[PDB]
Amino acid sequence: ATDTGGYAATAGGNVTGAVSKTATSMQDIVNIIDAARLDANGKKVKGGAYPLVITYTGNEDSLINAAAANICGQWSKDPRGVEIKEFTKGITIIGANGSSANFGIWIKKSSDVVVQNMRIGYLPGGAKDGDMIRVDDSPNVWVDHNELFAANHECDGTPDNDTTFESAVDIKGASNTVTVSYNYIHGVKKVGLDGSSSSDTGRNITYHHNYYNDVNARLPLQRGGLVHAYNNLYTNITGSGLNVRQNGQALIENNWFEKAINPVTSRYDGKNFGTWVLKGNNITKPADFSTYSITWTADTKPYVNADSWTSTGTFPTVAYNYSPVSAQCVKDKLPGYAGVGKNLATLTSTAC
Ligand SMILES: [Ca+2]
Repeated sequence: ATDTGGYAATAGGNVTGAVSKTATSMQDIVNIIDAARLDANGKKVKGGAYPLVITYTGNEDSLINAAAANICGQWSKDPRGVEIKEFTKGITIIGANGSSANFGIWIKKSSDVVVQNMRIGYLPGGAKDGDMIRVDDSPNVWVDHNELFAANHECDGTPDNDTTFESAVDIKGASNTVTVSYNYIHGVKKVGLDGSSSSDTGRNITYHHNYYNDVNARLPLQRGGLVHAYNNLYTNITGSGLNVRQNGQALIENNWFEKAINPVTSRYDGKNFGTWVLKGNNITKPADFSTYSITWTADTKPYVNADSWTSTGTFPTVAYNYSPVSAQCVKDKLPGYAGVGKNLATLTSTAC
């Protein structure tokens, strides 16, 4: 089936007529996709020649580990990323248990793409768009069960004092439907955009069952459109959490926030504040802030914090099927279903 538990509906490359290939390294993936574009006669087929499932078995722990040992030397290096440009036959990049990458995945003008079981860390090229996962002009994409990490730190002397490391899962353009789920994102300062600018508004994104720890902000930095965030575990948010801007609407349901600063907010623009519908989270009222170490701060420009913890607008009926567990259950159970090596295990109320 194609149910992603969110706005995206895709099985990626795991469809009829698909071809399975094993990639032992980054270049192997690049080579496999290149070959997947040619027909029996060596001629290119628009959108790819057939559906593809690429199982990545490479391991770049030495690169990830060396980078972690000298984080400030990363931003000035060349960015590395497997581009998935104009491949629309259906593609899946799934890492084998034990695999790892010190490069990212850049989805662009493609559709029906799935990324699973990929452990991506401490990527080089923060000053040159060295993103872990990027979804650009690509609908029906499912970023599921990955481990995206770096250091939630900003070295000095970096371009715009904001480039030590790039994003975990940036989304932009006509990536009309995307589902980001069961990802273990940690040590990331700038987690993910949902629109690249004030003018890149829209899209319907679902963030569910993601485990965020020690992340500074952008969970996501939402610009217009709809965002349904359910069953996520947000801990140690050092800057801000969901930032709803350019009149976007968010449905924040059954999440667990703890040791978070500005967990739900609308800042940095000074106008066109977005809205949120709160329900079933561990925080039910402002009295729960102290309980879960929830803190709020101000901004130089007009802003709206959920310091009242009340819905500030509405949200259309969620189109897809989804069965969220309780907030307490995500707190208790999520850390073992999210990330790589959980065999793509999903948390159901049965396990609560
Ligand atoms: Ca980026």
